[PDB]
Amino acid sequence: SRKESYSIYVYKVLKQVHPDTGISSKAMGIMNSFVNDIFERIAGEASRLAHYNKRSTITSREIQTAVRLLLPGELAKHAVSEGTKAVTKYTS
Amino acid sequence: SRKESYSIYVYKVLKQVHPDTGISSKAMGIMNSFVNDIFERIAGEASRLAHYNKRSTITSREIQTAVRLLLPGELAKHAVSEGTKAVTKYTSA
Amino acid sequence: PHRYRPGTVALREIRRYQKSTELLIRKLPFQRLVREIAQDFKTDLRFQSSAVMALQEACEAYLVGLFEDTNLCAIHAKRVTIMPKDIQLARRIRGE
Amino acid sequence: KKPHRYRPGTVALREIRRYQKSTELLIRKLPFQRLVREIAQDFKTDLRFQSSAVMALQEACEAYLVGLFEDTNLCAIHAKRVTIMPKDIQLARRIRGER
Amino acid sequence: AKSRSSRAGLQFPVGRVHRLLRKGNYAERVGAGAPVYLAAVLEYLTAEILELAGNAARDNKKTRIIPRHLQLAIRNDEELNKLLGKVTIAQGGVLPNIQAVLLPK
Amino acid sequence: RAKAKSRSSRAGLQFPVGRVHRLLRKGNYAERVGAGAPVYLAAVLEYLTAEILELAGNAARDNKKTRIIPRHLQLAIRNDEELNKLLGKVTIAQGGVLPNIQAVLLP
Amino acid sequence: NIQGITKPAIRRLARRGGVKRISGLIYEETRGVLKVFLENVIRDAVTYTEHAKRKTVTAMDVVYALKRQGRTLYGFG
Amino acid sequence: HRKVLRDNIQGITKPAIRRLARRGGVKRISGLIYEETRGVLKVFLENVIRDAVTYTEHAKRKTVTAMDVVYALKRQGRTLYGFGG
DNA sequence: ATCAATATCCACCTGCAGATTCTACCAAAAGTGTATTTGGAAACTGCTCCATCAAAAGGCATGTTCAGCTGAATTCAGCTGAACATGCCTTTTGATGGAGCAGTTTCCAAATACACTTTTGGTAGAATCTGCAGGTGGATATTGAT
DNA sequence: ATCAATATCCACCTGCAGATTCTACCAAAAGTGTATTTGGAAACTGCTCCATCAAAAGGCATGTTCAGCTGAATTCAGCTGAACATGCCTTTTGATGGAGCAGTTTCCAAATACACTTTTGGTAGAATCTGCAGGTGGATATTGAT
Ligand SMILES: [Cl-]
Ligand SMILES: [Cl-]
Ligand SMILES: [Cl-]
Ligand SMILES: [Cl-]
Ligand SMILES: [Mn+2]
Ligand SMILES: [Mn+2]
Ligand SMILES: [Mn+2]
Ligand SMILES: [Mn+2]
Ligand SMILES: [Mn+2]
Ligand SMILES: [Mn+2]
Ligand SMILES: [Mn+2]
Ligand SMILES: [Mn+2]
Ligand SMILES: [Mn+2]
Ligand SMILES: [Mn+2]
Ligand SMILES: [Mn+2]
Ligand SMILES: [Mn+2]
Ligand SMILES: [Mn+2]
Repeated sequence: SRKESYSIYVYKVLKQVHPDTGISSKAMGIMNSFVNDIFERIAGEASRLAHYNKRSTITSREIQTAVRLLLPGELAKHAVSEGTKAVTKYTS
Repeated sequence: SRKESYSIYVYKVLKQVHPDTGISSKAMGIMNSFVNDIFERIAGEASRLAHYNKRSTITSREIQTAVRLLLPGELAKHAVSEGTKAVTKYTSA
Repeated sequence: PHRYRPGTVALREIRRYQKSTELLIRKLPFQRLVREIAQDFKTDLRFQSSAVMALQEACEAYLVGLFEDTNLCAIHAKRVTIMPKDIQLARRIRGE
Repeated sequence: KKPHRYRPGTVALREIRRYQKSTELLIRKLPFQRLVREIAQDFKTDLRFQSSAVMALQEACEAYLVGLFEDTNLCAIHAKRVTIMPKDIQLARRIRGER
Repeated sequence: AKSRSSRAGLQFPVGRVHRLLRKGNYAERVGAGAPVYLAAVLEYLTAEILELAGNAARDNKKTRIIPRHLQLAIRNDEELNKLLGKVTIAQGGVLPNIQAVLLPK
Repeated sequence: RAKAKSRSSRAGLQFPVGRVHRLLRKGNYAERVGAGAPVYLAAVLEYLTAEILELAGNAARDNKKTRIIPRHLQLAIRNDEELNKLLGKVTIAQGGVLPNIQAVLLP
Repeated sequence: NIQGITKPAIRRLARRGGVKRISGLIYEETRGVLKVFLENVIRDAVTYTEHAKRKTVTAMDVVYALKRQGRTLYGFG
Repeated sequence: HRKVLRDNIQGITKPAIRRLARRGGVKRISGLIYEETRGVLKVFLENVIRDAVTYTEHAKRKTVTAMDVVYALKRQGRTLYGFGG
C-alpha cells in the first residue's frame, strides 16, 4: 500500500536541468535502479572503511573516501566538491 | 600485542586428513586468507538475504542459502550436509 | 528480377537492429524455455510476468555483447564470418 | 668441428616448461621496488611501505601479467600465429573489459 | 520547519538517505554529515546523466526521456560508461557501430 | 556452577564456534545473530578447509614432500573444477601456474 | 524447448552485435551458450525464491541472481 | 632523502618480460611486445597503488601496509591470498 | 640411424633456517540470570497468474540459385631466437637512527534516546497531451549496363 | 565513373488511445526540543620496523652476430552462406474464470541480548626438532648434425 522510490527527486533534478523535458515510466525505473545501485556501492565501501579502521561511525569522511575509490576521474572530483559544498551549506 | 588467526584450527584439520603432513608458514598464510575470504562471502550474502526478506536475525537458514548461492555443485551439497549435521548435533546439547 | 548482393541486406539488418531496442527472441518460446529450466531446480513454480521479462532482457543483452566479442575474434583472424571457435575464444577470455 | 646450436623454438620450449614448473618471482626485486615507489610518490610524497606491501604488489602484478600473456597467446594462435603481437594483447584486454 | 534537504541546498532527500544508512547495517552509527554528503553525490550523478539524456530526447523530437536516451547518454560518455560498465539498461539497446572491415569496398 | 563445555565440542567441530559468533556479531551483518548460525558457518569453513588440505597434501606427496607449500595449494585448487570455480578470481601468492603448452606450439 | 530459439532470432541478436556473416554451426552453439546462462541465473533466482518460502519467482529474485553473477540489471526494481 | 626516482618502468627488462611470457605459455614474441607490456603494467600498477594510498590516507597513516594493497586488489576484483595478519 | 652434445631426470647426502612443540599468562568464551525482541501459527482477503479456448496475422521453414569468402597452397625477406662476451648492478646481510605505529588516558563534540509536532510522499482518479500506427513523398543508396 | 531503374530509409502528417501529469487526502516518516551518553580525537610515549648505507661477488642484463623459420603477401576454387519466393504453422492477441498465493494483524512461546562472573583455550616467545635446499654425480632421453 506504500512503496518508496526516488522518482519525485529524479523529477525535481530533471526540471532543473531540462525544464520542459519529461521522462517515461520505464526510464524512471532505470533512474531508480541507478540511484539504489550507487547508494549501495558507496555505503558498502564506507562500511568497510569504518570497519578496516575499527571505527563504529560512518562519517562524511568515509563517504568521501568511498567516492574517491568508486567514481572514475573527473566524476569523483565534481562529486567530492558537491558533497563538500552541501555539508558546508548544511553546517551553516 | 595479540593477533588472532585460524592457524591452529587449520593445523588440526590438516592432521585429521593427513596425519604425517606438515605445512609451511606461507601456505598457512594462504589458508588464513582463504578462511577469511569465504567467511566474508557467506556472511555478506546472509546479511543481504535477511535484509531482502526484512529479517533482523541471521540464522542458520541464511547461512545455508548463502552457501547454496556461493558454492558450486558438489561442494555446496557436502558443505550443507556438514553444516546441518553440526547444528543438529549442537542443538541436542 | 531485383536481387541485392550478398552482404548488402546483412548490413541493412545491422543498422536496423542497432537503432532499435525491442526484444528479438519471441515471447512464448522463451517463456516456455524459462519454465522448463526452472523445473529442474524446483517444481510447481509460478513466475511474475516482469520476472520473465527481466530474464529475457538479461539473456539478450548477454548474447548481443557476446556476439560483439565473437565478431572481434573473427575479424582478428582475417574473417568476416563468426564461427564456434570465435565464441569459444571469446568465452575463454571472458573467464566463462 | 661445428659448435652445437639448438633450433629456434627448442630453447623457448625448454623455458616454458622451466618457468611453468617454478613459482619464483620473475621481475627483479630492487627495480620493481623502485617502480612502486616512483608511482606512489607521484600520488603522495613521503610515503613509506611495509616490505610485505611491495611484495604483495609484485605477486599481484606478476600473476596479472602471466594471466594476460595466456590470453594473448590464445589470440595469436587463433589468428594462426605462434608469435604474440600488440594486437593480441589489445584484443585480449578488450574482451577482458580492460579497454 | 526546514527539511534537512533544503538547508543543504539539495533536491535529493537527506532524511531518507540517513534512514537508509541507519537500517542497512552499514555501521553502528551514522554521523550528521554523511547523509548530506551522500545525498549530494547521488543528486550530482543523477544531474549528470539526466543532462546528457535530456539532450538525446530533444535530438529525436521527443518530450520524454526513454531508456534508449539513457543508454546513449551513458555509453557515449567515457566516465559514465566505466562507472556503469557492468550494468544492463533494459530496452536501451546498443550504440550504432559497424567494424570498418565489414563496410562495402 | 557447571563445567564449561566448548561450543566447538558440542557441535563436533574443530573450527571455533564462539569466535565465529563474535565475528558475525561485530561485522554489522544484522542486528541479531541466531544460535545455530555460527555453528553452521564454522562447520562449512572447516569442511572447505579439509577439502583443500586433502588435495594439497596429495599434491605434496606426489612430489615426495612432507610439507605443504603454496604451490601444492595452487595445484590442488586449479586441478579441481569446483575449487577452481570458487577461487576463480583469487591469486595464490607463490603458487605459479599449471604446466600447459598449447599443442600447436610443440615441435 | 531450446529449439524454440530459432535461427532468425539468433541472427537478429548477432546483427545487434554487429555481425555481418554467420557460420551455419553458430545456431546450435548459441543455443548451448544461452542454456548455460539461463540455467545459472535461474538456479540462483529460485534459491532466493525458496529462501523467502515463496512459490512465485519475482523480478527481484532475478535481479538479485543477476547481481551476484556480476550482471546488474536496471529497470525491474 | 633518496636520489630522485625516474624512468623506473625501464627496470622491467626484456628478459623479465620474456620469462613472464614463458610462464604464460608463449613461445615467440614480437619485438614490439616489450614496450606494450610496460605500458599495460604501468596502468595496472598505478590503479592498484592509487587505491592502496587512498586507504592509507584515509587511515591517516604515512606507511602503505600489505593490507592497504590487499584491500585495493580486492575492490578491483583481484583477491590476493597470503598477505593477511 | 647412429654418435656427440646437452639437458633433464633421479636417487643420495647433511645442517640449519624454518616449523613444530612447549609453557605460562590472560583475553575472551562460557555460565548465569533477566530483559527484550521476534518469527510464526491462525484466519483471512483481493489480485496476480495459470488454464483454456479461439481466430488469424505475420513470422519462420523450406528450397533454389550463385556470389564471394574461406582455406589451401606458395613464395621469401627479414625478424626474432640462440649463443656469447662483457661488465654492471642486483642480491644478501648488518648497522644505525629515528619515523611513526600502537598503546593508554582523559574528556567533549557529536552521537543516540524519546515524546511530541509538522510535513511529506504515495496513491488514485481526473484532466492533459505525447507517441505512434500507418500513409505519403522525397532522400539516398544499390545495382546492372556501359 | 557515369546513367537509368529499383528499393529502402527518413522525415512528416493526422487523429486519438493511452501514458503521463495533475490534485487532493492522509498514514507514516521526518523534524523538533530536550536530555543524556559515548566514540574517538588529542596528547602522550614505548618500541617495531622502515630507510638508508655498506660491502663484495657473481648472477644476469645488454648488445651483437647470424641464419632459421615465421608472418606477410598473393592466388583461386570449391563450398558455404546470403538473398529471395513461397506457403504453412506458431505465436500473438483476446476472452473468461477461478485457483492459489502474497500479504496483513495479532499474540505468546521461544528466541536472542547483555551485564556480571568464572574459567580456560589460544597466543607469544622460548626451546626443540627436522625437512629439504643445495650440493654432487651418474643414468637416460632428447635433440640435431651427419
Ligand atoms: Cl558526519
Ligand atoms: Cl540459527
Ligand atoms: Cl569453428
Ligand atoms: Cl600488432
Ligand atoms: Mn586422510
Ligand atoms: Mn585482564
Ligand atoms: Mn616520534
Ligand atoms: Mn506533496
Ligand atoms: Mn511508422
Ligand atoms: Mn533520555
Ligand atoms: Mn569511551
Ligand atoms: Mn653474489
Ligand atoms: Mn653490460
Ligand atoms: Mn607461416
Ligand atoms: Mn565460382
Ligand atoms: Mn589450558
Ligand atoms: Mn634439490
